[PDB]
Amino acid sequence: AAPVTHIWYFKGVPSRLGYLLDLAPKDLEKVIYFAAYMITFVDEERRTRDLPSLEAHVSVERQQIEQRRDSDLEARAKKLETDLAELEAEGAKADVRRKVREGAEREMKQLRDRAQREIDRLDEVWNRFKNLKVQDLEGDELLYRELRDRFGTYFDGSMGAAALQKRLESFDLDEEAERLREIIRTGKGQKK
Amino acid sequence: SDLNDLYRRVINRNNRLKRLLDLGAPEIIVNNEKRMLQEAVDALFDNG
Amino acid sequence: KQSVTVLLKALGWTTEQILEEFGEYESMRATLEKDHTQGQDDALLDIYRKLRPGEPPTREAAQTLLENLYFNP
Amino acid sequence: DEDDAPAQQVAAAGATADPVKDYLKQIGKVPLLNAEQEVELAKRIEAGLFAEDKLANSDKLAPKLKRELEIIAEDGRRAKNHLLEANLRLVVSLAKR
Repeated sequence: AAPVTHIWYFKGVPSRLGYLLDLAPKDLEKVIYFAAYMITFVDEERRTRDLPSLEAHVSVERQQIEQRRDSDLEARAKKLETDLAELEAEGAKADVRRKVREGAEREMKQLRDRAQREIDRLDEVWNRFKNLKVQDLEGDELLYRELRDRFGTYFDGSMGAAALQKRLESFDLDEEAERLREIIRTGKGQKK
Repeated sequence: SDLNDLYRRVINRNNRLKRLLDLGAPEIIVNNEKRMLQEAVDALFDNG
Repeated sequence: KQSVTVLLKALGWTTEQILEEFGEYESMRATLEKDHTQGQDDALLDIYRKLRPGEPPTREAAQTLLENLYFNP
Repeated sequence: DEDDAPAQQVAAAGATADPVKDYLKQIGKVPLLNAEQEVELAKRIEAGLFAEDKLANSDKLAPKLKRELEIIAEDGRRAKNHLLEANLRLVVSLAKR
């Protein structure tokens, strides 16, 4: 029902597997045994043609966090002002205002730390779009879902032996040989 | 002979995969079957 | 591969008491300063990651494993 | 204090070459269901069931409303898979025996 891959041709010495697709054996173990994704195909032309539209969608999306950050911080600023003032009018103990403000700023730090998580994750998903070259392994399953859900019809991704079958279908082996010959003609070190 | 046992496993796991694909099943469950099917074929051609 | 100081630190022995017993043998003192990790809680979770990768560290779960692996009867 | 946080993320993306270990890992963290939660999930199954039933009928329904029924039908599919993935831990317990 589902294609599989010969144990002989992969999972052996590298004179037989050969790095025919430029992938490490650790990389192969992850993709064909369903532990990491591969981008079997990218619509690199589409991405260029519609680029401002996707740029427009992310930019307005970026605006919302800033508006939300402004209001949560404003509530944070109001929260610090209110609890210190109310405690000091009562004057129940020596340092009611200092202890709760210490508690209040700890809450601000947790909110600020959360703000770092949301912006950086958003930053991280955007930069993986810009490096959407084929045969790119993608370890984090959660990150792949964010790529897949936010945008389809541009990157095609898969998992397992079916993904490898697609990669070999899209292979242009004559051109790979030419670039490999050029490296042999002009190359140095272990790279040759 | 041991080939019968190894052929039995790949037939069993392939058959169950058809059942799982036929009805609506999640990604987690179908992936595990595809993983086990791949492992079964590996054992048949070169065990170990 | 892992060091001995992280093993001892995984046990209840702290850095201060460790050095009195082993201050006359430079191998453990050299290992101690080169060992960047410090603290009983820190050492326990680190070895959990090395021995059984794949799961988040849990304070109780890390502690029972060391009891389970060796000291359990 | 962000010491534990980098360790947990790099430990989520591990190899786990053993098949049995990988499946247990695969189950991961999914929310175990208390009484009120799982009964509410069952509500959305039959809600989604009646939605696709009317869609399965040949008589014409409005297009915008049809998408709303599709939303209920899609949610019924989501509610089914949510229930199964939560209860995956149970079946592994009985498999031990």
